[PDB]
Amino acid sequence: AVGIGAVFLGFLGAAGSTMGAASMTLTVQARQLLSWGIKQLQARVLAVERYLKDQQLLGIWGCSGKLICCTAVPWNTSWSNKSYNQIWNNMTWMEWEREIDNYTSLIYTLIEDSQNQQEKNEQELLELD
Amino acid sequence: AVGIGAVFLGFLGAAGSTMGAASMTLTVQARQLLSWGIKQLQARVLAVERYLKDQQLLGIWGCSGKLICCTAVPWNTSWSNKSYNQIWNNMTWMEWEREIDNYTSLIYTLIEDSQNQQEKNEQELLELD
Amino acid sequence: QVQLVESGGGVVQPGGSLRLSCAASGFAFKDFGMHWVRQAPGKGLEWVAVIGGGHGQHQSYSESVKGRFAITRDNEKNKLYLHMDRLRTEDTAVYYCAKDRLGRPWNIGGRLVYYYYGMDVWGQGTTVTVSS
Amino acid sequence: QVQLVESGGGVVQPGGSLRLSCAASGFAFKDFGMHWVRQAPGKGLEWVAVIGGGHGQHQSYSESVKGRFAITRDNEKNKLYLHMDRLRTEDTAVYYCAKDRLGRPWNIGGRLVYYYYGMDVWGQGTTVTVSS
Amino acid sequence: AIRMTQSPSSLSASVGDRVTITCQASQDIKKSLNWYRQKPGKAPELLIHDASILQTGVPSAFTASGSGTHFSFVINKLQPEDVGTYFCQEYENLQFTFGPGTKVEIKR
Amino acid sequence: AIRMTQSPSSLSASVGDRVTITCQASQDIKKSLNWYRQKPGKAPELLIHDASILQTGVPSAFTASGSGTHFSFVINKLQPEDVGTYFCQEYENLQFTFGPGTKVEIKR
Ligand SMILES: *[C@@H]1O[C@H](CO)[C@@H](O[C@@H]2O[C@H](CO)[C@@H](O[C@@H]3O[C@H](CO[C@H]4O[C@H](CO)[C@@H](O)[C@H](O)[C@@H]4O)[C@@H](O)[C@H](O[C@H]4O[C@H](CO)[C@@H](O)[C@H](O)[C@@H]4O[C@H]4O[C@H](CO)[C@@H](O)[C@H](O)[C@@H]4O)[C@@H]3O)[C@H](O)[C@H]2NC(C)=O)[C@H](O)[C@H]1NC(C)=O
Ligand SMILES: *[C@@H]1O[C@H](CO)[C@@H](O[C@@H]2O[C@H](CO)[C@@H](O[C@@H]3O[C@H](CO[C@H]4O[C@H](CO)[C@@H](O)[C@H](O)[C@@H]4O)[C@@H](O)[C@H](O[C@H]4O[C@H](CO)[C@@H](O)[C@H](O)[C@@H]4O[C@H]4O[C@H](CO)[C@@H](O)[C@H](O)[C@@H]4O)[C@@H]3O)[C@H](O)[C@H]2NC(C)=O)[C@H](O)[C@H]1NC(C)=O
Ligand SMILES: *[C@@H]1O[C@H](CO)[C@@H](O[C@@H]2O[C@H](CO)[C@@H](O[C@@H]3O[C@H](CO[C@H]4O[C@H](CO)[C@@H](O)[C@H](O)[C@@H]4O)[C@@H](O)[C@H](O[C@H]4O[C@H](CO)[C@@H](O)[C@H](O)[C@@H]4O)[C@@H]3O)[C@H](O)[C@H]2NC(C)=O)[C@H](O)[C@H]1NC(C)=O
Ligand SMILES: *[C@@H]1O[C@H](CO)[C@@H](O[C@@H]2O[C@H](CO)[C@@H](O[C@@H]3O[C@H](CO[C@H]4O[C@H](CO)[C@@H](O)[C@H](O)[C@@H]4O)[C@@H](O)[C@H](O[C@H]4O[C@H](CO)[C@@H](O)[C@H](O)[C@@H]4O)[C@@H]3O)[C@H](O)[C@H]2NC(C)=O)[C@H](O)[C@H]1NC(C)=O
Ligand SMILES: *[C@@H]1O[C@H](CO)[C@@H](O)[C@H](O)[C@H]1NC(C)=O
Ligand SMILES: *[C@@H]1O[C@H](CO)[C@@H](O)[C@H](O)[C@H]1NC(C)=O
Repeated sequence: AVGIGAVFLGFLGAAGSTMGAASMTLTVQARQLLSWGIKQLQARVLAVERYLKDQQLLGIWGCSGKLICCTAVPWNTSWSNKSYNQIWNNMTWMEWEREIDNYTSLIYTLIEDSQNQQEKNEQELLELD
Repeated sequence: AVGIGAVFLGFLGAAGSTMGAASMTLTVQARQLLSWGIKQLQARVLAVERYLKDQQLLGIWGCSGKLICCTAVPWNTSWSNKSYNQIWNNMTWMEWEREIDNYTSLIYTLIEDSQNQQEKNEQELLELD
Repeated sequence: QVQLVESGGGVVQPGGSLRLSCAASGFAFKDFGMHWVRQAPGKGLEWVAVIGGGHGQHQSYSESVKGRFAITRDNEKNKLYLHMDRLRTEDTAVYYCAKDRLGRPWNIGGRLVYYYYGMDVWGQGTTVTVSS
Repeated sequence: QVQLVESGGGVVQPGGSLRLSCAASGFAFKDFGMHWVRQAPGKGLEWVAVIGGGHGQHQSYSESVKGRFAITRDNEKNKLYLHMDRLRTEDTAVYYCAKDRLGRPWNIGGRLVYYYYGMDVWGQGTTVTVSS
Repeated sequence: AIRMTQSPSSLSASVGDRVTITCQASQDIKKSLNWYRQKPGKAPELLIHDASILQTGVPSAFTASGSGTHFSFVINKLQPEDVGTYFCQEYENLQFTFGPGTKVEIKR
Repeated sequence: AIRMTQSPSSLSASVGDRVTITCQASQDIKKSLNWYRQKPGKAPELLIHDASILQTGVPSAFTASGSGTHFSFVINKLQPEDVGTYFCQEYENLQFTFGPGTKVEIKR
């Protein structure tokens, strides 16, 4: 016998479950987050800038339109030597982000400086010839 | 409880079972059929001519290397108005061949005169442009 | 070790109320789902209700008790409660607290669900009499 | 209607032989697979052997009879045979002929196989005694 | 074929009572079970096949159930006419082994 | 949850005999069956879960089998210590219904 909730994750609750299980509701969480007068006016502009900031990076990385996209940057096991299953079936999003917090800027840089650079250079060369 | 034979159809036995089931051992039957001195010498030459005759047609029809090949000639229901299942799950090879015996030369002609002709003409035109 | 301390019983009049409290230790009370069952004198064991683990985001009641009883829990006190309201004489029974084999809020299909496989741990219950 | 006429029995000495013949009509004898079973006095029913339909391209024997008995059939006479050779006193039993629920040589997997689902039609058998 | 066992060897009741026969396999046979009933002077009559389905022409006086290793034959009401030996036969493999048979009779 | 039935309501034997309890569902419950044993003054003890698996710490004095609608509880040898009421509980749906219970005692 199994008791069930209604439809899907309410809000953020999956943050403490494994990243594997949590991935199920990225569509939910993303939609919810993505979407006196002067103070609110300021807040609105800030919300837009935060919104567009993320969209800029997703655009550049070739990830726009996706909530899950594979890159072409290899994982340097110096960051973490855990296997695929040792991470995804054993660690939460809150825990994972902390584990590699100090590599965020490194990897983000690598995506753009190496892969994006390559994809744009080679793209033109392929279109030319 | 089920009793089983060794491996596969011995020889021709499937001829009286439905064409569906019989299709399973086309590889067997084909191989077996495909493969004093003067009389045998004559027979050998005749065997070669029969062998090559079939290969000629299979080559022309674009069927070489296959024991099952789809053509692009539509079935004229005047020949038989039975549905797919009404034939394949209900009639043997011996029975079927008799049903459409008088259309053999007709359909063979149509394969070559219409489809083969088209495929060779259009092929050249596509390669040219 | 595992021990359930089941009290809060006694004798009440029909139309009255009480609440039972089953204190427990020796296990992760906060995590496992729990059961309520009752056995009237001369009868077999009747299932009363179930509450899931964690914060108890799912319940089910027997049709014989729905609308008259409520289940809750306090994960810091490690106590399981049965709110026995508007009682009838038919509610005389010994009531037991029990732990399900699992009862956990699995994240599956994008939602939490509680998997139950039946009671396997319990105390000895307490007698609640409803009479006049 | 369906009727099995089972004869060829009698009394033989150990070391001797006989052959039983079960004539049948009312059904497509040539198509269905057949069984042999036997029941010794004071015992239950022991399975003896099976032969498939058609020409009988598959058989199985009980370990208690293998090497001493043979099964065959004649689809024009509509008779099922049991060759009872080199018999022992332990072979005293009433022997029955029976038809399987199916027993047909299906063309599947590129080969013929016989699907059996057990006996469902039979006569009353005949007594074969082996004694001295 | 997996050896079948039946119990009790001697089963009796008064007329009209509900009488059941236990039959088990030492190994999983999934469903391949027939029930036969033998009367004196008559070859065993097939009542139920595939562990649950009555044979054509057999009245709904009997049922059966179970799967895997545990099966049972149920006589809804035992009448004098139903006295006989009931057999549990397995036909998963080509030995079609019969069980010991259970004798069902009227108490006196 | 599907109503469970048990039979006989009163089951007895001499010490050391093999004693079984019949339990059935009116509808297929597949496997969701627990067996409990109640002794006077004690809450029912879980002996077998998932219709066949002994609970940790329970001695191999009991077995069970069956699936679908037909189940059985087997007492390998009935000892005075095993006297009690055995319950057939279904937990397929969130009603966790208990069966009537069968009382098992020693003949005298
Ligand atoms: C962890 O922390 C959470 C968060 O606080 C906590 O959960 C909360 O528990 C309280 C107490 O159980 C919950 O409060 C209940 O909320 C419902 C919601 O009503 C709204 O939504 C429905 C939706 O249909 C609307 O219809 C309704 O109009 C409202 O909009 C209330 O209905 C409940 O009221 C009843 O119960 C009260 C209990 O004290 C009564 O005082 C009250 O008068 C109502 O009683 C009626 O119903 C009873 C049902 O048993 C019945 O017995 C009475 O006789 C009478 O008929 C109640 O206010 C709150 O919702 C929970 N919050 C969440 C998010 O779930 C957890 O308890 C805590 N966990 C742990 C382990 O500590
Ligand atoms: C439709 O038509 C078909 C075609 O004729 C017909 O089937 C044929 O039936 C006959 C009679 O049963 C079969 O003849 C038997 O053939 C085997 C084959 O032996 C060869 O192959 C094995 C393979 O391992 C080799 O080891 C062996 O050395 C040979 O190369 C023979 O072994 C059989 O001989 C025994 O049986 C005879 C029965 O009369 C005896 O006389 C003989 O001495 C042998 O007896 C021994 O074995 C007996 C086994 O029961 C035993 O009882 C004896 O005591 C002794 O130990 C036999 O000659 C023939 O193969 C079938 N043909 C095919 C293609 O299957 C069908 O009967 C017919 N259908 C209908 C419905 O009418
Ligand atoms: C807070 O976060 C934790 C995260 O750990 C949650 O606990 C776990 O939640 C996951 C799912 O979210 C559960 O995962 C399931 O585990 C099963 C394994 O069971 C075996 O192993 C446990 C080990 O304790 C034994 O107890 C158990 O008896 C078994 O031996 C898997 O079988 C499950 O697989 C399911 O999904 C796949 C998907 O393809 C299906 O194919 C399968 O058929 C099956 O349906 C699943 O992986 C995990 O069990 C939870 N842990 C525990 C101990 O229960 C918390 O529940 C969570 N809390 C809240 C508030 O939600
Ligand atoms: C000479 O030729 C004939 C040709 O008709 C053979 O007889 C038939 O042979 C075919 C296979 O070669 C058999 O086909 C099977 O039929 C099953 C249907 O059974 C139902 O219908 C019959 C109707 O009489 C009922 O009696 C029966 O009780 C059932 O109600 C199918 O289920 C079978 O499907 C199998 O194949 C598929 C393949 O994907 C699998 O997925 C299935 O799970 C299953 O395994 C199959 O189609 C047909 O039954 C035969 N007819 C009879 C009456 O038995 C002769 O046997 C043949 N003789 C020789 C010498 O070989
Ligand atoms: C990984 O699994 C083991 C299993 O015992 C557990 O102890 C450990 O805490 C897990 N890691 C995380 C991130 O929880
Ligand atoms: C087609 O199936 C029917 C089913 O009764 C049968 O009568 C008929 O003979 C079948 N056709 C052939 C070609 O056998």
